[PDB]
Parts: sequence; C-alpha cells; structure tokens
Amino acid sequence: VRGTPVRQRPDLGSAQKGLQVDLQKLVIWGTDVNVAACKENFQRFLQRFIDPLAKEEENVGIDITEPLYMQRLGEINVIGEPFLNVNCEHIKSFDKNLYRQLISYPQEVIPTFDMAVNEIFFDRYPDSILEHQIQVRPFNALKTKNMRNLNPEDIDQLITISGMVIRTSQLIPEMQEAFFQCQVCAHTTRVEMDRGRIAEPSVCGRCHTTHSMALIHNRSLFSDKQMIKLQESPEDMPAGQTPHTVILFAHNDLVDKVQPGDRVNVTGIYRAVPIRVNPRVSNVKSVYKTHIDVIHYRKTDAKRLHGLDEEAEQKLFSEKRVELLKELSRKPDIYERLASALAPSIYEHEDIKKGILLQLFGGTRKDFSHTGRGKFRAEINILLCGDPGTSKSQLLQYVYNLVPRGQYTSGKGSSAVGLTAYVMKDPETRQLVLQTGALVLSDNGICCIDEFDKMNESTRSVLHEVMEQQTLSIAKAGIICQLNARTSVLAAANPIESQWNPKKTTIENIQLPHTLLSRFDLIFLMLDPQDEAYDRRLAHHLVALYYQLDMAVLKDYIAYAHSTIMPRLSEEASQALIEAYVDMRKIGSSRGMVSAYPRQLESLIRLAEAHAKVRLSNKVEAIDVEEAKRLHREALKQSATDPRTG
Amino acid sequence: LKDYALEKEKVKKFLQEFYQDDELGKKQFKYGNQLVRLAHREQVALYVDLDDVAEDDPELVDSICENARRYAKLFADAVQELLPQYKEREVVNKDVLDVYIEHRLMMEQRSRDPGMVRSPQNQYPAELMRRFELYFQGPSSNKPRVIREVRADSVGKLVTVRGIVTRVSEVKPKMVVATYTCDQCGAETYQPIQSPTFMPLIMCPSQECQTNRSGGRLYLQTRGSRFIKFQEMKMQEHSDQVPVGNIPRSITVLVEGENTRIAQPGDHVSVTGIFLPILRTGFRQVVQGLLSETYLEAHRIVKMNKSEDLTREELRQIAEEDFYEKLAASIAPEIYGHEDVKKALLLLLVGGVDQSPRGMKIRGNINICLMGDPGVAKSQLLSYIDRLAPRSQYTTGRGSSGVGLTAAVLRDSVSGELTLEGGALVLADQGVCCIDEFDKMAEADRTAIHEVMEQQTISIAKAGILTTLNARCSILAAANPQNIQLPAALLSRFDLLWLIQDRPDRDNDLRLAQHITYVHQHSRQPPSQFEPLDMKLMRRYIAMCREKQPMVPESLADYITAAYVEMRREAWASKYTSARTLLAILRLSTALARLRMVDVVEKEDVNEAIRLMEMSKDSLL
Amino acid sequence: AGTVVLDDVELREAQRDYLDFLDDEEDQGIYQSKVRELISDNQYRLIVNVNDLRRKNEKRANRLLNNAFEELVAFQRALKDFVASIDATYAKQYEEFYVGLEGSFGSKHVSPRTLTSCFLSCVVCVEGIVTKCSLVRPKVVRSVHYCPATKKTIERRYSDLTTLVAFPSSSVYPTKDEENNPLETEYGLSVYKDHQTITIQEMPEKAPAGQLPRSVDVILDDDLVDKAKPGDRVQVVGTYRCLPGKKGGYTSGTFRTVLIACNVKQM
Amino acid sequence: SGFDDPGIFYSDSFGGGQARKSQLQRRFKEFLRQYRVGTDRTGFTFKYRDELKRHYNLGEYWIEVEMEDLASFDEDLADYLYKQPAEHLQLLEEAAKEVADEVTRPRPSGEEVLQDIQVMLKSDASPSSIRSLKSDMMSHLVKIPGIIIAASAVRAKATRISIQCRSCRNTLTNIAMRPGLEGYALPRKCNTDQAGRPKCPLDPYFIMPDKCKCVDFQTLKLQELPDAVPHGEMPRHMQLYCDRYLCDKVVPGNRVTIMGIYSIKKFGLTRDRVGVGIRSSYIRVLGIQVDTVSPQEEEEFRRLAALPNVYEVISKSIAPSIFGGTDMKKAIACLLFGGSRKRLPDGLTRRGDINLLMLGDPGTAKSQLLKFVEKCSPIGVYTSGKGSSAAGLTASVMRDPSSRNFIMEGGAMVLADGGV
Ligand SMILES: Nc1ncnc2c1ncn2[C@@H]1O[C@H](COP(=O)(O)OP(=O)(O)O)[C@@H](O)[C@H]1O
Ligand SMILES: Nc1ncnc2c1ncn2[C@@H]1O[C@H](COP(=O)(O)OP(=O)(O)O)[C@@H](O)[C@H]1O
Ligand SMILES: [Mg+2]
Ligand SMILES: [Mg+2]
Ligand SMILES: [Zn+2]
Ligand SMILES: [Zn+2]
Ligand SMILES: [Zn+2]
Repeated sequence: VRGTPVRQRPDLGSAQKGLQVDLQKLVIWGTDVNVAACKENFQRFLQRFIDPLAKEEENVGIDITEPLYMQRLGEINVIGEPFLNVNCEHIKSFDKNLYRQLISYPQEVIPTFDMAVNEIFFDRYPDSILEHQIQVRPFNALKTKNMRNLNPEDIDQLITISGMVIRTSQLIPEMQEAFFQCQVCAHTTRVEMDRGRIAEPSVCGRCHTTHSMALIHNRSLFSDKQMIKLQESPEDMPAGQTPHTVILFAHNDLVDKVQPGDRVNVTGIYRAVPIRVNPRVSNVKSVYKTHIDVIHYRKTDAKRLHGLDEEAEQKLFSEKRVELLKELSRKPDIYERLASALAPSIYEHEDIKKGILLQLFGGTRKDFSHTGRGKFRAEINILLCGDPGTSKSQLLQYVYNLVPRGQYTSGKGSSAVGLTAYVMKDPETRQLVLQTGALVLSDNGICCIDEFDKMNESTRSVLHEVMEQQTLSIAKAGIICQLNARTSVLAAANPIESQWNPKKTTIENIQLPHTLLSRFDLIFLMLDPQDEAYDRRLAHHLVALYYQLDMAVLKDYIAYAHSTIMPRLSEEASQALIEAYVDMRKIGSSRGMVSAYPRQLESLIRLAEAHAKVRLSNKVEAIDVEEAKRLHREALKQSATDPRTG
Repeated sequence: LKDYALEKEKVKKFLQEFYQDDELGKKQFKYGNQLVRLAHREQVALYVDLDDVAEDDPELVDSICENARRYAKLFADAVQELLPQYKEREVVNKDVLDVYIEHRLMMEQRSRDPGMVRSPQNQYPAELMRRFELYFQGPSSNKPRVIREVRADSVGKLVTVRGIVTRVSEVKPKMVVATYTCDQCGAETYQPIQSPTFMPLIMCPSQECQTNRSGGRLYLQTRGSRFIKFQEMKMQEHSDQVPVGNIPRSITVLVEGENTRIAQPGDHVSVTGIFLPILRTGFRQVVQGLLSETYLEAHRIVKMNKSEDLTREELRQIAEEDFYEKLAASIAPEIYGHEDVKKALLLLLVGGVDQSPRGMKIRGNINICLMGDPGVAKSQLLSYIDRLAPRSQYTTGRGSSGVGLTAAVLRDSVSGELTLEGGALVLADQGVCCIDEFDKMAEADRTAIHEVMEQQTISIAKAGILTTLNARCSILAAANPQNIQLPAALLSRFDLLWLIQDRPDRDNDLRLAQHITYVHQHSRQPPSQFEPLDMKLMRRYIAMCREKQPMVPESLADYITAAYVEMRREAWASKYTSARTLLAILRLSTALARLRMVDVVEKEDVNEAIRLMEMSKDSLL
Repeated sequence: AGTVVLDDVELREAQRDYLDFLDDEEDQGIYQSKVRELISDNQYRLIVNVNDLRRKNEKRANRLLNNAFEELVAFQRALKDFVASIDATYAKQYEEFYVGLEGSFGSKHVSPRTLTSCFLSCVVCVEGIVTKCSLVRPKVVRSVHYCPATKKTIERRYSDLTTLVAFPSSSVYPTKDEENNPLETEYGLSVYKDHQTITIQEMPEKAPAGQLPRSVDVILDDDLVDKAKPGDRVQVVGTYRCLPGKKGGYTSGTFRTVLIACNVKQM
Repeated sequence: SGFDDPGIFYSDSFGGGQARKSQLQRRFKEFLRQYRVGTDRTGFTFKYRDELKRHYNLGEYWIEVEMEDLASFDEDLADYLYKQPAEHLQLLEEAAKEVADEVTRPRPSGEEVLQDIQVMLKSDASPSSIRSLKSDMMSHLVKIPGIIIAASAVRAKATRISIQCRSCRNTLTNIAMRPGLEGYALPRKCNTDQAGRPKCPLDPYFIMPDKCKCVDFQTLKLQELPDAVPHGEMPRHMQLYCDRYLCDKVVPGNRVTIMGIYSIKKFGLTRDRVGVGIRSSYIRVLGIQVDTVSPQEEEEFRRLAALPNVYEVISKSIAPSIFGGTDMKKAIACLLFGGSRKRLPDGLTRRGDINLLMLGDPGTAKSQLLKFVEKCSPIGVYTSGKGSSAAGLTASVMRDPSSRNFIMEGGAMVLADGGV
C-alpha cells in the first residue's frame, strides 16, 4: 500500500462474514485457509517462480531465467493497467495446496493474493502511481469439460469453461456507495455497500431530524456490469445432450470485452442464486439458477488462428519470431507450403487449399468513404461445387474449426431472420432484446454454408447484401439499422440430381443464378477424374489414416500478415489486371461458361492482393495478378472446357 | 398407531445384524459394510432392499410400503445414529461441505456444556449434517403399477412404475437447508426448506442477539447452506399398457442426489418411489379445498428392457468361428431369408471405429438404406432394430418431422427458461435412427438427415433456435422405389444401399409361406439347427464388441487398394463408386473384425465386406 | 369435524394407571367397594384418598397433585369406564363421574393466606371459614330448541370453559333457525347444573393477629353447591386456577384466581 | 412438499466503549460464580454460588445480592444497576438462573424444569428521604425509609401469556410481559395467515389462562416516617409494587427500608385531575429491609443453666436497677420462664403460664418492673387496664358488611399469645 485506493471486487460477490476460527491454526470459518499463510505462499510464488518448460515464443518479453511474474509487475509499473494475470497451472506446479485453496475458496483467497501483489509491488516501487491497487486474475484452472457435470458441491468455486459469446447486454450500472442528503439542513453523508445492501441513515448527523436524509441517485457512486449470454463448447459431449447456454457477468473492466461470436475461455466463480416467484414478491424458489461471475477472459486458443484483438496488440511476436517468419516468406515456395499445411489430411486438393488460404489471408481493407463509392468487400468468397462425397463438407468443417469467428449452417436448417437478426424476450430481464444471426456472429470471420443449393431463395436472397456491401440492413416493425456483416462465405453446392452430368454446361449443372455466382470470387468444380493413379494414391492415403508446417508457424504467419501487410497495386500490376479482365471477359463471353462481369475484375484485384499479402510483399505485383488469373481459371476448369460445351 | 422409537430400534437391528452370502458365497454384513463405507464418506447412497427387510420382518416392509416417507426418515436417522460407531478412522475432508460439518461439530463440542439442556431450535438440523442419503428398492412382491392407475388412493405409499422418459430437466442445485449469518452476533441460522418456495428470514433469532435486543439482520448465503443435485423428469406410459383409445399418461418424477444423471429422454425406465403431493396454493382456486399436485420422488431408477445399464458359456460362444452367422440369423428370426441383409444390419448395430487423424473425424457409423418393393419386411426389420439397439429412435414418414427430428425450444418450469429439447436424431444421438419412408420424407427433413450423415451434427439458424447439435447416430433408412427410383443423392451417401426385389418363384414362395404359417401357428419362427439368441444376449455381445476397436494393419493396405481400384474399373466399365465406397469398405471390415473380437482386421473381414458390398450393388441389377 | 386425537401416550398411561388403581380385587378392595357403594347410593362423585393413590403409584400421585386438570380428566374417564364395567346401565344414567380427593397433602395443604401463585393448576386443600355463599344458579350445559315452522329439534352443547379460553361461538345461545325461523327453548329437555360461588377466609384463630384476613374464591359445581353456608369451617380440595378475563385488545398482567372445588367436607 | 413447516434452527455465537448486554450478563454470571468471602486463615467460599445452590435445593428460587459486594467486584456493573436498574436487573436475574442451573445441574426427576431465580438486592448506603424523590430520580434505583400502612392481598400477575386466534386456533405462546405496573396490547392480526389463503379476522386473539406463567404480586402503601415529617406538614405517601418473594415479606406497621425502581404506571397513555403529562408514580420493590439459635448459643445456654446458682443469677440479673424487691424479682423470673402447659387424655388443659399481681403504694417501681418485663420477654406487650391508645386489651371480631370478611381486631391478650 502507498495510499492507493483499494477498489472493490464485484466479481468476488458480496463480502462475507470472514469469521476466523481456531482449530485448537486460525482458519477462516468453513474453510482451511489462513490469511497469513496464503499471503506468504503467494508472495513466495511471485518472488521466486520460474517456468522450466517455458518457450520464448510462448512468453514474449519474458526471460525464462528470472522469476516469471516479477517481470509482469515491472510491466504493470511501466503501464498504468493495475492487473496481473496469474496462471493457475503455474500456481499448481509451484504450491499444489495453494492451488487447491484458490480453486475451492476464490472469494477468500484472491483478496490475499491482491494484498501480496500490492505489498511486493509497492515495496519495489515507492513512487509508481496507479489508479487503484493491482488486482490478480487467476486463469487456466483445470478445464471443466462440461458444465452439466458440475454439482452443487462446486458452487462458489473458481471454474474455467470455453465457448462462443452469443450476446452481450447493455452496460448495467451497479450501486457501490450511496450518497444521502438531508432534506432540511442539506447535510451530506456516504454509505458504502456492505454485504450486498445499504443502510439508510434514518437520522441526520447534523440536525438530528429523523428520516430527513434522502438518497441522491446521480451523486452516488456506481460500477459497471454486463450480462453476457455464452454458449458452451463442452469437450465432453455425452449422448443425448443438447448445447448449453450459460449466463456470465462481467464487472467494471471486462464489460464489453468479448463481442458476440467471439470464442473465449472464461475463468470465473460458479454462482448459484435464488429465483423470485414473481419480480415483485420476495418469495424465492427452492431450485436456484447458476451463472458465472467472470474473473478472466482468455482469447488465445491452440487449435485456432489469432483473433482480431491479438493481431491488433503490438507485442504479439518476439523479434526472433518476426525474423523467422520473414525468412519463411522469402522462401520461394511459401505459397504451396502453406496450402499443403492447410488441411494436412486432405489429399492433393492443391488449388482448393490455395484458394482457402487466400480466403484466410484476405485482401486489403479500403477506405472509399471520401470517394462516395461505398464500402468495398476485401473478403474472398469460395463456392465448392462438387458431387456428394468429394470432401467439400470436410473442407468446410476444417475451416469452421480452424478460423476464429466462424459460423456454420447447412441446407434448409437456416432462415432469413435466423441468419440476419430477430427479436426475443431475454428470460432474465423479462425484456425484449435483439439477437443476431450467423452472418452477424461471423462479422469479421467466416460463414460456412454447406448444402448451399438447398437454401430456398427466401433465405438465399439475404446473401446478396452481405456479399456485395458487407451490410445487413434490417428494417423491421420496431428496430431499423444496418448491421456490419463483413464476412467471408465458404459455400458447398451439389450439382442437380446430386451428380454432375458430363453433358450439361457448367452453369446448367451448378444451377445458381448468375446474380449470385458473380459474387463468389472463386468457384471450384470438385469433379472426379476416373484416374488409376489418383484412385490408387487416394486409397493409400485413406488407409494410412486408419493406422497412422506447424500450426504455430502458420498461425503466426497469418497474424503477422494481417497485422502489418497492406498490399497496394503497382502500375505494372494495374496494367496486368486490366489485360486480365479483358481477356477473362472475352473468354467468358462463351455460351454456357461462367460469364465475367466487372465483379470479376474486383475478384482478381482481391485475389492478387491476397497473394501479395501471403508473400508479405506489401506491393501487389504482376506475379500476384498472374497467380490470381491462374487460380480463377483452373477453378471452374476453364482450361478443360471448350468455349461451346462443358 | 406405532411407536417410532421401537421402529427405529427395529431398523437399527436389521441394518446391523443382516447378513448375506453375496460376496462370492462368503457371508457378509451387506449393510454393515456399506455403513462403514459411508461413515468413512466413501459412499453416499444407501439402497435398503425391502426384499432383504422382508426376509426377516415382513410387517416392517408392509409399514414402509404404507408410510414410506415416515420410515424413510426413520431409516435415515438410524443410519446417522449408527455411523459414529462404524467409523474406523478420520475422513480426508474430500468436500467443502465436509469442512463445514467438521467445523460445526468441533465448535458444538467446544461450547458443549454437556449437562446443559439447549432449546429444541438451538441445534443443527438433521439434514444439514448428513452427507448421505437413504433410498429404497421396492419389494419384488409389489406388482408394478400403471401411471394411469397411480391415483389419490396411493399417496404416500411406495410404488414402482415403468415407462418411457420423455422430458428431463438438467441437474441444478436445489436448496435443502438455507444458511444465514447475522451481522451482529456471529451465529448461524438454518431454515430447512420443504415447500417449493421459501421466504428468506430477516431477523436473527440467536441467543446473543435476542439478549442484546439488537437489529440482528441475517444474510442468506450459499456457502454454508446445503444443496442437493436435483432433476425433474416426465415419465410416459408404455404403449401396451395404455387403454384402447386413450393417449399415454405422464407422471412427474423428482430425482434428488445420486439418482440424478441416471435416466435420459428416450430411455425405458422403472422408477420406484413415494407418491407425494405438492400443496397448490397461490392460484385462485375455483373449488374450495386443499388441492395439490402429484409426483413420484425417485428412490430407485433402473433402465430396463431396451437400455439396461461374463460366463464360460458366452466366452465359448464368442470363440466359435460361426458367431457372426449366429448373430445374423438371430437378427429377426421370424423374417425368412434376407441373410445378407440381416448381416448388414448386424454390422450396422456393431459399427466401425471412429478416427481422428489430424483435426478431422472419420466417423465409424454405418449407413444402410433398404430399397424394396411392398411387403419385403423393411418396416419389420427397422422395427426390430429399434427394439434391439440400446438408443434407437424409429421415425415414420411425417409424424415425427421438422422438430420431431431436430431440436426445438420449450419454456421450462423449474427455471422458466427456454430449454433446448432434442428431436428424434438427438434422442438417438449415439445409437440407431430407423427412418421409414425416407423417400417420402419432407425435403427439410431429408436435408437434415443428409447433414447428420455427412457431419453427425445438426446446425440450425432459425429464429428461436441457433445451435450446432450433436447426433452421432447411424441411419437405417427404409425407402421404396435407376430401376424405377434410385436417386444418386441416396447412392452418394448411404454406405450400403440394398434393393429388395421379390420376383415370384414357386419354391422360394412356398418356403416363405411355410415359414409364415408356422409363425402364425406357434407365435415363433420354425425350429432351426441353431436357437436364436435372446435380445439381452444379442445386446450384450454387441456392446462387448463395440469396445473392441480393431486397427487396420499396413499389410492389408495394398489388398484394400487393389480391391478398390478393381471396383472402380468395374463401375467405370459398367452402366457408382468413390472414396465413400472405399470408406464403406474400411468401416465394414473394421466392424467385421470387431465382431470377431480381434484387435487386427483380416483378409477374411475385408472379403466379407466386399462380398456384402457386391451383393448390395448387384441387387440394383 | 376438526382435529381429533388419534392416540395419546400420556393420556393412555394415565387412564390405565387410574383404572388399575380403581380396580381392587387382588388388593384389599377398598375402592371397588367404594364404587359399589356410590352405585348403590345413586351418586356420581367418588372420594379417592391421595394417600392410597401415592401408596399404590407415586408417579400418578405426583402427576395428579402437580397437573390436576388433565389428570383429573383421565381419572374421571377411568372412573366412568370402571362404573360401566361394574354396571353399564347405571353408568349410562350420568354423563360424567367426578373424582374428589381427601387424605393428606404435604405441601398442597394451605390456608387462603398461603395459597399463592406457586399452586396454580395444582391440587390444593384449603381449610377455612365460609364468609359469602351466593345463590345456587342453574348453568345450562346442553340446550334443546324447537322450530315451530320446520318442526325440527336441535341441541346446543356448551363446554365448561370456566378456566379455559372461551370464544363467543361456544357461548352463542341460538334463537333463530338457519332461515331465521323463531326457536323456542325447551326447558324440560335442556340440561342445567347447579353452580355456586363461595368465599373461604383464613380462620380467625389461625390467622396472624395483627393483619387483616385473606380469602379465596371457590366455585362449586353440581353435587357440591349447598354443602357449606356462611360461618362454617370447611375443607375444600380442588384445583387452583386462573379465570380468563374478557375479550380486549389491552390487558394488565393481573389475573383473577379461584379454586374449582373437587370436594368439600365439614370441619 | 408444501404442507409442513420446520422451525428455524440456530447455533451458538462462535467467533467474535459501550459493552453489549450479553457481555454484561456474562459479567454478572462471573460475579455470581466467583465472589469470594473469607480469608486464607478462615478459608474461602463462593457466597452467591453456595447461596444459589442451597436456595434452589430448598425450593426458594431467590437470592439477595449486596450492592457493596457487586461494586467491589465490578464497579461498572454496580453503576449500571444503579442508573438503569430494570434492564440490568433482568440481566442479573438471568445470570442467576444460569448459575443456579449449572450448580444444581444433576437435578432429580420431576424437578427438571429450571426455575427463575429472583434477585433481590440490599445496600449499606444510608436511605434517602421520601421527600427527596424528585423527578431526576425517576426510573433510577432508590433506597427510602418508610412505614407500611397497608398491604393488599397477594394476586397473580402474568409473566408469560399464550394467545390463541379464534379462527385458526394457532397460538403465540410465551410473550414476555414487562415487570411492574404495566399492561400488554394484544396483536390485532393473526400473523399465521400463510397456512391458508382465507384470512383470520381483526383482533382475533384470546388469552389462554391455563398457559400463563403467573407470579405473586402485591401492593403496599408506604408512608413517610413520622420522625421525618417536618413539623407543620403532611406525611408523604408512595405506592410499592412487590414481586414473587417480596410478597407478604412485610405487614402493615413495619418500619422498613425499600430499595427499588422509581417508576410510573404505563397502562396505555390515556372532573378533577386538571394536570396533563402526569402518571401515577410508584416504587417497584426489589429489596425490603424490616427495621426495629446457633450451636454456640445452644451450648452457652446449656452451661449457663448448668451453673449452680442459675436461680440467683437470673433473679439478680432481671431488674438490676430497681432497689430491693428480691422476692418480687424472683417471682418475675419464674413468671418469665413459665410452668408447663399440659393436656390430659380427656382433652382438658392445664395452663403453664403464671399470673402475678402487684398491689402496692404508688411510690414503688411497679410500672418500671412491668416495663422491664415487657422489654425482656420474647413476646411481651405492656398495656393498661383500659387497653391502650388505638389498641384494645382483648380481641373483638367484626364482619365488614361490604366484603363480608370477619376482621379480627386483636387486643393485647391476643397480640401477646404465647407471651406476657
Ligand atoms: N421376408 C419376410 N418374412 C416374413 N414376413 C414377411 C416378409 N416380408 C413381408 N413379411 C410380412 O408382410 C407384412 C408386410 O411387411 P412390411 O414390413 O410392411 O414390408 P415393407 O417394409 O415393404 O412395407 C408384415 O406383416 C410382415 O410380417
Ligand atoms: N425501688 C426503686 N429503685 C430504683 N428506682 C425506683 C424504685 N422505685 C421507684 N423508682 C423510680 O421512681 C419511679 C416511679 O415508679 P413507677 O415506675 O411510676 O411505679 P408505679 O407508678 O407503678 O408505682 C420509677 O420510674 C423509678 O425510676
Ligand atoms: Mg414399410
Ligand atoms: Mg404505676
Ligand atoms: Zn439535517
Ligand atoms: Zn445475530
Ligand atoms: Zn388465525
């Protein structure tokens, strides 16, 4: 302590009695924690804990020799943010009993950790100024593979779960310190919140008038709060169990930190609270409901790609990692290496994998506001038109499980309202609220539409606006707005009759309106060549799956590309693009082929920019535009189709 | 009337001096050992068998069956009184509630003053310091009752019913004893909750606050309180026991403690418990009187008759090489012929091994579609598979359509929330979904089935529902007629598409007619050389096979590749085959190896898989 | 119908003990002879020696002398049962039989000056001089009514709530039928019991010379009404109780104490 | 499941300038347990502990505390009991009950219910004049001298009551009545309406008499001391309320010192009496001190009588200051010791009391001898042939027409029964 104001911890709930009980050492009532011992143990953990298996890439700006969290405290000194994220795994490795005490008694233990961190920090720094005393965030607790298995025995304990955010309610203010003024002499007093309630003065302390003191709402002190409806991603999925929605609650710093559709590991206290029979009576129900007072949000995932927030953050890569990635870029076959890395167990779909990689990398974001032109879609859209059993669904699922902010819909399982938005009755505030859809939840990510042909036009019409202007203009009875839907669409289509007739042309087989097909800036025909070598090697691969680049480098490469690569058209690439579009239109003028409109010049620009980004060039080049030409041409099998027939 | 102190002594005597030879013929104190366990806190639920009780005290059994709640409490109190004398060491404090109980007992001893008499309300409640729970197991002499017949005349009795579980809430914490802590004295207050609702207390009645005449506002909190795993399920009559024209009747079953997470929707269960009322105040009662709800408090839940949760004879039967054919012929013994069809159905019931190579799942489920003319027993086969498989949902054309196959959203009662209820596919999540009239099934339903086949999931993006379900089921479709109707859509997906054409033939028709007429004569198939296995045995063998994952040795790689390439050449020459067919080969061979109960698949399994595949293929021609 | 009592362990034990005490054939036979005597004499009160009761059963003696009301109720139920056993035709004549006490009362033998709050609900024996002797008024315990319009006949039962909480519904005397027809009370069929109130004063010779007298109010029900007159010296044995006041939202702690005589004997 | 309702259980208060009432009650309990009287030479005893034990065993259920002892052991407790006697007196009463229970805990059957322990108090401080009872001493502890000129009969004041609702018959047992002259306003609404939707009436409660814990209470009329009344004045008066074991402790005529709470009647704040804000004052009595044989004395009497010349020593000792009359003095000793009262089998009686007459000249000290005999006799009244002023000679009995009670006006003969 150095005079810093110790801010309250609304996440830890209303303070309890805190009854000390001597066992004859001096535990807290109902627990086996003694404040002195817990504080000393955590102080020791901070002073001297080193991670032996830590990696320079895992920890950036952290020496694997010096104690871990002392450097974190140094960072908190350098910046103003007085928060310290402490790994429950590290605590378990250091002092296992300390970990068990933390997990079983979070409300009691965590304040001791706060005291210890404040003591150490203010001893080291007698002059650093912080708005409030540092606060400790314990995360990475042993993952709860399914909330449905948690039991009343686990209530009020620190758990950790994973899931995507479905909704985030508005900022709810919470009282912390009521302000009272006398209606006679104007005497002012303050009453801090105590155990989840406030005691009215009932008598003036200056004029002694009974009940002359009135509460001043807008002169009181409040704290932020926010309901967050999150959908659980249970690793353990027992038979017959439907998906799970769990109510979260953020407090005063986690409010509005995770948007809908974001996937997060949330560590927090598992609370059970009563249900009033009516919102007006105080009678409660014998059966409680449960929610999560969120202590920590973690975005990083091992099996996914870097999120938007992580990419935005400056210190995401060490200088060594940056140099390694730049070397990998200067490598000449980086494009094919990354394409092969994508979906490692999908056999030689080189062109489709390259297209999906370009989709992941994405073009450049352009600010055409000054031009009065509108908003240009930098995202790339792909349509895999193929016979059932051609692995298009497998590729769709791989992308869905790979990309952050990914949504998945199939066939007639969706609807226009369910994809765009709708109005429901939030069954915790009894208020009517607006719930997004898949196309919005995937706003800055990907939507995977399997069975893209069984999508009766009523809902397929919605995709026009999304794929053209990245906007979803909803004008319903009460709510008018335009939601950002800057998604990338990966769709899978089956030729009519579920089989590709080798007599009808490309368009006649696809059976999708040109208005829509011109939106997709890549269309891959997954067609089966009756080839001995292909069949034999495919059988070898499929059997090999029955008995036996790094994701890390791929993820880091994509993150760095998005972070600091903004390819710009060069003059030579511009002329090449002009010639490419004229030639492509000339070719597409054929009868049954996929005709090329200026949307296809836009598509070529997008693909060239994506390839330049893959190369980290920062300047789109004739090589990139030529590769875009080649990819768009091999897709649809233009080379293998005559300008008359298919 | 009866003296409940004498009854408590009787139950103590039984619980202490009852012995049985269950443990490998050696005499054992069946309940004494359990008492030792749950005094050490190694066991939670104590299931008193009323057959055991009746073995020496029939009158106690009658009294329990007449006033089960009273005797339930008597047994629980007897157990609690006996625990200290059966404890043989110190518990390791496995639970925070155990920590609370330890502290409470230690402080009561510290402030004991043994000679002093404390007020009846100045004591810890019984339920607050139990950490165990006593249930019954209905006497076998009590014939199970029908949910329809369980009426007001049997309230408070102990009854057992059987039916299909339709709706089951999730497990949520139900307050049993609310604990409050004062802000003046530092004592605790305990409110044992019995009604569905309670009004939290405001003023602390502790002696210190009563003497001080201070405020004594107490704070309800969950830390020191006593919750119990709670669930509420709906249990539905069985079709055979419903009256002529009525619909099946439902009953509400309240499950507590360790009985939770036993049953799931779609299970055939038998529940034994007490028929108890809930007071029905709050409404504007049209008719005067103390009307009340009705429910069964779950004491014993037993999955039965489709999903029940070894011997040298069965080991030898497995060791027999013709065990595969034995099981096949046992599948629907009444149905004459269709030997390869039944073998394919057995392979379906077994299933292949699931694969997870580098971030993508190749499910081991087997998909079979029975195309055939009218009256070739496709419906009978699907119904039999539904009765046989553990988690089986048999869906006809359109009665179960839309949300009848996919999940919907319904308002809750315990929480009043919107809960997601699964459809037929989810109810058969990890079993068999027998789709009948798949050709005539709706387009949305057909697309949902296609999606579940391709992904084992069900994505929904409608208004009230936005979820990605999980349905890892095996589809057994039975359509009727490219011959005359042979969609490439079905061909590209179904791993085994079987055509069942019944061309007239004097000899075969006469044999089938004799089979049918003997069946109608004797309610059973004609006697054969091999007696067909009983459904219980078939389920046991199939279940044991399921957990026998056999791998594919690299030696068979070239053999499989050669067979696949040969089939590709044949299909190309003729007037459909692909990687889906190759995966069908792989999983059928794996399932055959699993049936043989080996760890490595063999050329015999591969050959049998190819043979069944070729039979299916040339059934088209 | 209301909350009846199914089984009562204490009441059953008390009635069994009292019936055993009253049944004397294996013993000398004193109380069997006394019951036969009262049957012959056509009475409905038995005088039971507290000394004999204490001799045969100490616990019943202590219970009877310390909690008299319910104990006397059980004793009288046992007495009626025993009288029915001896001869039911006579037991049917009288609705109830009463149990007066006699003999020696150790600390329950007090004077009106010594009859303090400590003896409330106990059996006490007080010897004193009668000062006041009110008139013998009939108190209706069962009233018969007749409705000339509907020809119906009704019976209203009033419980002896002299010392118990009484609510107006109990004491409502009916005058109109359900449909406001006039009801005529049939005096020849109703049932009344003689009731009297007397006052017992500390004997002038035994009282302290200096101070003023002390007196106690005594209620005598049927069979004990004209046993004493003013100026007589008498021994009254009965329960010392508290009389309820009247309905009121406010009350002082004061209560009016009386003695419901169970037997009265001449000096 | 919504039919039954268990009570509300609670535990002990484990854990945790003004001192809480529980703390002060604990200090009173420790004062009762650990007050030591005596010396190491003569040993030590716990006066209040042993007094509580003996009284409870004998069946008393009351003790007397010394204010000097209380102030010596814990001065703050004494100051509290003086300034706010009522609440602290109740604290002391409950502490006494607890100490009595824990010192007599192994009680025999029957006598199991712990009884309430009244705590009278006395002090060695000089009493204060009744006329000093100003308004600054209201509600305080006051010690005053007076003379009791009346004493009402002992009646029953309820300490606990059980009130039952007329509609649902539910009870509100054990309502703690306040001590002294004060009433209780019954609840107007049956709070137990949750057991059924149809509601109970307004003002539904009837007091159940048989469920009342009553105690003895008495009213006395204290009059100022005649030697305290100023010359030309009236005797001031006061009303005394006496409790369980203060009832009949004093009788009319006794000159007493009363230690009690100066309190006003509190019965509901509701031609003559033109004043406003005036309520009947009275003193709630806590301790009464009435103002004016051990084995050692037993053996003393034995030896003194065993002396040879006991007759001579007694005769010369009775009236030492009167000259001569030795025969009369011996006769006076014989009169004082009396003969032997006898009753023969037939029932007749022979008196054992001697009758002496002293005719003589007026100069002699006959009146002085009579005065000494009256002063020395255990029970002796000195009067005249025509009775005395406001006191007759023999006894008369008169029936009061209103109350019908026979008031027995006792003369000298009946006042000196078993005496002289
Ligand atoms: N192969 C067979 N063996 C025995 N019974 C059969 C056979 N085929 C048809 N049946 C009988 O004919 C009736 C119609 O069979 P069903 O299951 O409806 O055929 P489908 O599936 O073609 O509708 C059933 O009652 C069934 O018992
Ligand atoms: N024998 C005596 N010795 C001492 N004093 C005496 C004697 N006789 C009389 N006196 C004194 O004279 C007073 C007059 O006597 P008194 O008591 O009036 O007797 P009485 O009037 O009955 O003859 C007494 O009060 C006493 O003090
Ligand atoms: Mg059919
Ligand atoms: Mg004279
Ligand atoms: Zn003021
Ligand atoms: Zn309290
Ligand atoms: Zn009521």
